[PDB]
Amino acid sequence: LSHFNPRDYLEKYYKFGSRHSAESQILKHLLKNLFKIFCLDGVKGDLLIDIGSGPTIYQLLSACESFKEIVVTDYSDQNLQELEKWLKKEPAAFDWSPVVTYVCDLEGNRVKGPEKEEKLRQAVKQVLKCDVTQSQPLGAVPLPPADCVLSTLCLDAACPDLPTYCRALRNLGSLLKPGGFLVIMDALKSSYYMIGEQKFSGREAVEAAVKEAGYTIEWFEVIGLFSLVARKL
Amino acid sequence: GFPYKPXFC
Repeated sequence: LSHFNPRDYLEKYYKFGSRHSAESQILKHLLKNLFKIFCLDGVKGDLLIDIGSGPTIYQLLSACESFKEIVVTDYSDQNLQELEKWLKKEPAAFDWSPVVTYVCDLEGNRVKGPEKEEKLRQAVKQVLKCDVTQSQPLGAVPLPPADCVLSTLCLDAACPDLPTYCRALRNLGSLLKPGGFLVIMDALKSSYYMIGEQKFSGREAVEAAVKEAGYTIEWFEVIGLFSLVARKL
Repeated sequence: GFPYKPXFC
């Protein structure tokens, strides 16, 4: 189709070389928002689990300033290998430096790229399979209860049904301590050019889902991209 | 797909 493998996907969309492209603009909004959540709003703790990391690291760049350990996870093993190639500095890993430096810019140019990169590499110790449909999304791997579960652009796409979505939210809860943070970033797609129907139009329905899944909402913001910060009840 | 990730995109 429009990309052949996870690396082709990365080369097509994450090179960050054109400031006015649709991809750069989306990526800047996601990134400003993650900097706000993890650096300004002080969402912080010891263990963060990243759900649907795919082959990308952009969603972890501000987070690694706030969490001691980050576990990266994905349903697709091929996504994880591409990710590992970068973490291990293996040959011909994707070049994340442009996105890395952008984030260093947002954070006030207190650090240059390599130091930031090294801090994320040190934070990441486990690279695991996740299946949001499973009562134990990480299967049989034991992991202490976490202080944060982060899901950027995964849940809406991973769950066709509202009932699937709700169960995933409860499945994710099983990975968290009481009081533990849930950070979702996702899109509420418009009806334009749409074939078939979608979970939401829309703020109210996403909130109800999160609340009824067992969380209290601390904040919800449109960026149709949205960010939501919740705490497990 | 962007900004969905494989294999959703």
